[PDB]
Amino acid sequence: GDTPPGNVQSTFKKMYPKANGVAWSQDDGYYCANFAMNGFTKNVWFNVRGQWVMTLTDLVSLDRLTPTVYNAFVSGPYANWVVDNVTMVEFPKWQAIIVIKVGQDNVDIKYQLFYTPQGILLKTRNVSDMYDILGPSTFLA
Repeated sequence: GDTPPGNVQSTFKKMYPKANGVAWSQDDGYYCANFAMNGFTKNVWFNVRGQWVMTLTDLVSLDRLTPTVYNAFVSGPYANWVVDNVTMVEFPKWQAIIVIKVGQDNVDIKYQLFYTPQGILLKTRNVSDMYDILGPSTFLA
């Protein structure tokens, strides 16, 4: 991967002092650190001032959700869909978002479901033919 700017690396090392195997890239002017920490894959993003802008943690499955978000999922329209991924998205200022990616056995349709921590389904997006679906363009623009 890329070599991050020193100021970005400095902040990252304070957040995640024990991280290893970190793969760095950039998109839309933000820098992303990809790595595993205590059993979970993380993508941690920074701006050019070395300030943390978001962290995305791959929770993988519905068992990792709070009851509140779980209960909302199982009572909503996608309750019986196949869950491909579950991502927790955290920010310095904005409220966290839980992104559940769902599909159906035997068809290629995929949606991202954007839930609040209180279990409100804010919006969904078809991501069947989309790439780069958890970057700055999704959350920071």
